[PDB]
Amino acid sequence: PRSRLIRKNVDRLSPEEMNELRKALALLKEDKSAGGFQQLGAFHGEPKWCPSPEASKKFACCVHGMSVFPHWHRLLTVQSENALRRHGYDGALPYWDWTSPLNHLPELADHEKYVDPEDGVEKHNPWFDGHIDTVDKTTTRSVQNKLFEQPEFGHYTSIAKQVLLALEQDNFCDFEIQYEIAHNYIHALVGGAQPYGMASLRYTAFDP
Amino acid sequence: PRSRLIRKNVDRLSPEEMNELRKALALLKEDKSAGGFQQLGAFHGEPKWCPSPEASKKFACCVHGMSVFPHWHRLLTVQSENALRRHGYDGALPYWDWTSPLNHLPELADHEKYVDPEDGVEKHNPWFDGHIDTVDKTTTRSVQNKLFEQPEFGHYTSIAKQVLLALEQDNFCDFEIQYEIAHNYIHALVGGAQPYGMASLRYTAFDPLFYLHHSNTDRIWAIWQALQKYRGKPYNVANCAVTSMREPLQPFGLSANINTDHVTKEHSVPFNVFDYKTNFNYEYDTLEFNGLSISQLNKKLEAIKSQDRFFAGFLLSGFKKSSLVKFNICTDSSNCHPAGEFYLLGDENEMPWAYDRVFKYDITEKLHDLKLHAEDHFYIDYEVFDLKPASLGKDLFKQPSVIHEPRIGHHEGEVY
Amino acid sequence: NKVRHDLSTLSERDIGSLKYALSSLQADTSADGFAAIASFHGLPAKCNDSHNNEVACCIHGMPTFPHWHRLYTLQFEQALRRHGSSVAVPYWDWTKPIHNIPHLFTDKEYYDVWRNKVMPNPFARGYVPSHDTYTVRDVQEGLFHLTSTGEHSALLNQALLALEQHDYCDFAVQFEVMHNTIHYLVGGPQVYSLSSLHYASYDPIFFIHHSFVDKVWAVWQALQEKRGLPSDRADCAVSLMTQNMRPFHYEINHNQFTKKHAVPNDVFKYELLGYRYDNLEIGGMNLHEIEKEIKDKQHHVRVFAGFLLHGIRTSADVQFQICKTSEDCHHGGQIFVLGGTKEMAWAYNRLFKYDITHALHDAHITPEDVFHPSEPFFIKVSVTAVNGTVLPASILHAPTIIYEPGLDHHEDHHSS
Ligand code: CUO
Ligand code: CUO
Ligand code: CUO
Repeated sequence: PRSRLIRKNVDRLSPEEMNELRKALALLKEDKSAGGFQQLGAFHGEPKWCPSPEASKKFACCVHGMSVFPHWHRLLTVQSENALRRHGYDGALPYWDWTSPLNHLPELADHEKYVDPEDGVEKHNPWFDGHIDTVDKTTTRSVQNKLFEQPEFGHYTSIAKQVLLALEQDNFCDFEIQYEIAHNYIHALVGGAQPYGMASLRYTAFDP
Repeated sequence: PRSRLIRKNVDRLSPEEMNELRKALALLKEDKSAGGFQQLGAFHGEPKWCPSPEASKKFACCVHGMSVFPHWHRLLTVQSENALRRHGYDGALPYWDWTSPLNHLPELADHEKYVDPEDGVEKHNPWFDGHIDTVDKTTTRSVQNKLFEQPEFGHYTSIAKQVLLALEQDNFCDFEIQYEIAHNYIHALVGGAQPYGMASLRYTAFDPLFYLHHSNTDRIWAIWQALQKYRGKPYNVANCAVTSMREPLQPFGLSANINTDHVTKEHSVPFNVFDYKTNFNYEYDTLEFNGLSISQLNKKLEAIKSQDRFFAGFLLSGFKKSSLVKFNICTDSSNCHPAGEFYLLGDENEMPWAYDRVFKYDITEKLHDLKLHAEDHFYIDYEVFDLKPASLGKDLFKQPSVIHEPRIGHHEGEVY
Repeated sequence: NKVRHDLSTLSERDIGSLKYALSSLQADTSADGFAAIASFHGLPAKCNDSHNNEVACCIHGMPTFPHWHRLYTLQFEQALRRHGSSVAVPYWDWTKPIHNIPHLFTDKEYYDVWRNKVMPNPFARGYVPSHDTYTVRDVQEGLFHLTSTGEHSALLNQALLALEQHDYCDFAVQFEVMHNTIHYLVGGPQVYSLSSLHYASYDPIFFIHHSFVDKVWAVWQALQEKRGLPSDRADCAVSLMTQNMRPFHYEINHNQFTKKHAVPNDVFKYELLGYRYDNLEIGGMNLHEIEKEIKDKQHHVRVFAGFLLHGIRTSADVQFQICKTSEDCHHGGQIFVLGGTKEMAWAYNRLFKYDITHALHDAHITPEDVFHPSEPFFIKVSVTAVNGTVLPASILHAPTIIYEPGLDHHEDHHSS
């Protein structure tokens, strides 16, 4: 059985692989189940599950500003990944290597609709965005273009620099702090101004 | 040693006794110690000691809207009493028998200054008022004159009526609810409008009248226990809320620098509080209500039950606590007539509490005047106002029930 | 006019009539019809008026509660009669342990007929047209009752205790809780089910269960007659008693008898309804015997658990455990409450007692020994919604531990 999934760079993905993701996520969005996407999104932020769901002071579920932080997130990605596999996505969640400079946003996420040769029906990318049920709003993204490749020279990138420093730390705890903040940059980049997006802690989970 | 102190009516006090109180309280006010007055005042309300003094959410120290309520207050009065004795006051805290009609306020509390023949130096009555250190303000009192004696006839008084009904209840818990609310009236009467006074939960402790009133209230409770003794029920034991009684009440429980008194600390358990005399060596000159003797009272009580009566019941959330509630019965077609009023004391600081049971008020007399029948359908409109004049939305408040307490026929079979 | 029989007793002929009648009932579009009739209990809430402001129609957590449901059953019975039902609606005796869920209700298809046509069993379920949802039931096998005695099930124990109570008010509190169990059992977690306040009325089991509860309540009145006190008269909840019970008062209900009957005061005499029960018996004891049976219970001393029921916003299950001063704890027992958002909150005037005694004994804990260090009995509460997180205990009032003096008013014999 091919249990071991492989995560590849998004760019790397073949059209076959891409198609699988498109379909799987779409089904994934539909899944009403707890396993479903909407439910999964809840784990990260609003609605806030962290003190027992039936319960008043609702603070967000995610470990932030804690050493625990990478562990929690790692689990979160897997949760999504397993969900897609149920959907029948062949591969693992792809990773967008933000560290490298981006000529443009990845096509998978970026374009509004996928016209697939499968039948020719034009369908909005589930990858592009999702909608929040809780707030009657849709996720939005505004990103600074500036992120576009502009290295001081070649490979040198702000992210690479930031990540590199994190990498140097021998101790995990020191590593985590540097590590977490670098992580923060993408949320800000993608979300930008919009209140509903990667930029906001509650909203971020929704965006694919 | 004369350990056993005696609480007498304020009016009764001789000038010698009065002088002692004046001096003792004055010293008492001065006492910086935890034992001191300012510190003692803190127990009742602000500053709020109830979760550990170094600590954020500060809700008021006092048991209100609880069965525990009389126990806590009883302890409080003793605490003050012990303090005065240290001051050297010969007697016990006097009780202002508010139930009886008052021609005028008592002179002890009332007059601004005592010119004593001791030396001739004119000094403000410590009894008159005290100042709150916390808020840079002085206690004030505004009282409705109306309280002045105006009986329907003779002894009959609103307080007497209210107290009497409380007295009738056999069970403590039912007794307490009626008991507590009657207690509330004086706070409202004395405080009136002023934000700093008997009217406000936080402020009330500061006024010296507080002790006098509570002494009376405690006195009333004591009579109830005696009445229960007469009834045959054990006075000290309380059937209801057995569990609650065991728990100790702070700050008395703290038993630290906060509470110097050893007596109270041991006494913290409310179970212990019942036997006031042995534990707390204090007594009342007479345990009586009005003219009536204890046995007299019981007989009188039976008479009331004999007749049919109608009552309105109020569930007190007691959330927007400091406020006056007045309700009137209005005819379907015709007039309204003031049913009566009850007052709830409650600061914002106080913790939330709700009454397990309904508080009953005896509508009957008013309906009779109306000539309204119990059967007839009338509507009761009740409005609550803040101490400051204002209208509070009644809508959330649950409508009051109207209950008829009939005698069952004249039960022929059980009793000849 | 009508006799009520147990579901088991129902013959095929009898059931067949019921089978058809319900089917026709379902068909009835009119207000009298089933779809309309269901809404009376809860959602949609027509209760105060058709106006947007609305609350659940049925009265729960109120003394009126048994009155309303009793009236409710008659509405259905009349409906069936119109439909041509040969008999009064049967009651599913919950008290007896249930080997299996009754066949009439259980069978999804009603195969038997001369025609031998296959059809859905109207008894099995119905659907909610407004919601366009369908009824569902999630039942626990546990309902199959196992008990030490075997005869004394939890329901039986709970019902019996309620039975021994002169006070109607006290009776109702216990009475309602036992009633609650079935809703929880059948509904389970399903949002749309008996477990839900609004939805529950849809399930046809509702009528069957209610018939039993009504039957039991009627027995109580009969028992009261045996006692000799007036069954009709109700001491408390007079406010509630007067109010007319909608929608029954309203024109929406065509039924004439229900309209006059709307005041719950009138509801007491079931005889006015004109429906009777085949037998008034609870678990094999005659009314006379039951009265005799309860007195013996009184002889033994008992310890009780007191519940102050504020009511929970979503239908919720509460669990009780008794803990030793040390770590050890035992499952004291569990009670269920049903209530929707629509519920228009109510609170119990009095404490709901549960007999802790058996469990404490299991603990090998006497009432004398001390459960907790602070007050003698402090217990940790657990409350859960049918679905959703736990509800905050803080609002809830403290546990009460009750000791109960067995002596009522019962002498073995009078003199001759
Ligand atoms: O961290 Cu919680 O969001 Cu990427
Ligand atoms: O009760 Cu707390 O104040 Cu008199
Ligand atoms: O109570 Cu309204 O439903 Cu059984």
